[PDB]
Amino acid sequence: MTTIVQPNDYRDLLRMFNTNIQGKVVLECALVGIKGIGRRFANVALKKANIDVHKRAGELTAAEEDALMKVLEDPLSHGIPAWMLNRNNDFESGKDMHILVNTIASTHRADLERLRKTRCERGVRHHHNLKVRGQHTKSTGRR
Amino acid sequence: PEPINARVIEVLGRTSSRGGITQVKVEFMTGEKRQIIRNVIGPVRKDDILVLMESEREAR
Amino acid sequence: QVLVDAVANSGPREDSCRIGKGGQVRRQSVDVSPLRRVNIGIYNIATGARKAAFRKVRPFAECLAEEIMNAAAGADKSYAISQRNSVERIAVSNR
Amino acid sequence: KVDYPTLFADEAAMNEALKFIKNSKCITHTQICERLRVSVALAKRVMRQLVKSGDFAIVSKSSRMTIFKNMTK
RNA sequence: AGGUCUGUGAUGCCCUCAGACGCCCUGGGCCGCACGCGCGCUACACUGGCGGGGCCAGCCGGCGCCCGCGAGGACGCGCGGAGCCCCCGCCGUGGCCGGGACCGCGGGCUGGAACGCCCCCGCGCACCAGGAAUGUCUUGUAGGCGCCCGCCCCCACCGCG
RNA sequence: GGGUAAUUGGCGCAGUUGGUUAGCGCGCGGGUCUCAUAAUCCCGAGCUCGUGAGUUCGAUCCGCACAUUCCCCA
Repeated sequence: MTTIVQPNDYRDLLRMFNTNIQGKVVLECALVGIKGIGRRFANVALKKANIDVHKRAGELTAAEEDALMKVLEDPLSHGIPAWMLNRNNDFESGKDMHILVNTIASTHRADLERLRKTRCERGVRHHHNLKVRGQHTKSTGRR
Repeated sequence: PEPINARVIEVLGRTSSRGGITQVKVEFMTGEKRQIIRNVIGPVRKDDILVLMESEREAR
Repeated sequence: QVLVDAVANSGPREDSCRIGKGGQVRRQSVDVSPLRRVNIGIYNIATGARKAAFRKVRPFAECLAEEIMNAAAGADKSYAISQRNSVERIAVSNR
Repeated sequence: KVDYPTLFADEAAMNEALKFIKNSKCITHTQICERLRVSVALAKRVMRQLVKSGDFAIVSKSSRMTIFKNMTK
């Protein structure tokens, strides 16, 4: 705070993970524009990285920008727990990771394939587009 | 043309058109003391000071 | 003082009602009692402020003050004066 | 639709906003937002600076709204 | 000729009565979904949302200690009350930090048995005050805010208060 | 060919160097279904050029389509 004037290095629009970010928003709500990052996971990531959180994202010097990347590929080392992650107990390697953009779409596609060849109830339903949980159809939910 | 303000001295009942209007007798305290009759909406009472845009209209 | 001046300058002095029947509007111009006048003035002040501050950045209080000042000045920029004039004309048309 | 910045791009602060406000008798965060087309937060910060300097003074205060008076005349 | 023979050791006349319409067990279903409409709930934001703190009810009423982010759990005793609101800050008109449907990993409770109910991370649908049409209301009233009982192994957007 | 008159908003119509003009008509609103009422908002090379003037649908002039009357040796 007490940042009135644009710093000499202010960067009007940030690009990261193929997504673009604006420099008028506060930092922890701009990262929410990434797919895989929310409010809770962001406050935790930055804090570990010794970054201010009530700062406009345009004053984010690249030195603080890189250390942030280093913490989103190896987060478990950096002290973050495992109940705070997107993917706990993967179906194959049994480990735990956090999956960002691009990874999510590929990952979501392969499960359905797993569901399809295995011949479950959910897989057959997904392919005619019905409710998967037990939430009732018939009433409401009509054009 | 210039509205004048009249005083009430007698109310003589409502109308049958849903009972919203009330007939009212008034007097020009400006000096003329003309006791006429008009039609008024809303709650009225004796000694009220109506404001009139016409010095020459009637009702009955 | 400003507030009383507004409540005075706001408030109709004439209105139209249905009494002439005849299968149509047959509206008749009438006069308006003071109590109704003050009630309507207050209502119009509040309503005009409310309509401005909705989905606008500015707050309710500034809208309130602006409406009060303009109505007290007799200016027709306000909502209250405009409604007063509207009613007066649709009435005098029916007198 | 409309967009406004959150951070002043350098000389902009003083070449107008400071000048403009100093020629106002009364002021609030929202007025100044709508006047020179900047977000409200910057208004908060600036007015803090100014009450520190001394040009303006508080007449009414509250979390929802505070209003100032120009003590420079 | 309103409803109730599906509340009853209330019942007339019919039908079923040893491959049973009796009684008991195992599964499934009453919930399935191109569609029309009835009572409700949540919102459309600044007269606001988030974070921290202060504080008062009534029908009435149960608590300590230790684990766990939490929901919950192990032990042990008889003891006990909230939301709106108010104060300080952040956001700054952007389908945005408004709104929280749908979906993908995971942790628990009830129970003989989850298809049921709770919690955590991520994804983040319609919706800008609503056409022809229509309902309710006069003082602690409307409206707004929450809290208890009923049915109940678990569960309240319902109902009585 | 000669004379006369006129061409306007989606509609006929009055308006003529300083209103884009009146009605009709557009839809959203109010007014016990909500129309005849009223309120409000919308609809433009005013046929086409030039001429002077602070300023022409608007005064003169150029040409085209429409209507009435009148004229005629390649």
